[PDB]
Amino acid sequence: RKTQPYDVYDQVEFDVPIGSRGDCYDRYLCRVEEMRQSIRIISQCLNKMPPGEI
Amino acid sequence: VKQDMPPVGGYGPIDYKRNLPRRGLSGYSMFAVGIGALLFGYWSMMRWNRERRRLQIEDFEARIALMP
Repeated sequence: RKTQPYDVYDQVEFDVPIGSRGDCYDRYLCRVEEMRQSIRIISQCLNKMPPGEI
Repeated sequence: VKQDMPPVGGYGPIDYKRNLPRRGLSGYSMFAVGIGALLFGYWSMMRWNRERRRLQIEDFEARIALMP
């Protein structure tokens, strides 16, 4: 999503979490903060929605 | 006319962050109240077992004076 935006992902703004060790505790916590960023993307997507065309 | 479902004039912000109240009387004070309640129980235990030894001596006097 950050490297090759294949869609309108470029016009929305977020920040992806990164794990610090290989410990799956970090992996779990990365999943949780990706969920919270998913809520941010949904918030901006409801903010800037165009009524264009199906 | 156009009658899609538009976002109606912009939407309010949605909370998007962790929030931990983190209270609970940190280890100093609660460590203190634990040792204090423990000491309270100790002192009551001391007083009650002394009274109990008094009663046990009275029952010993009963078995002594009964025996012959």
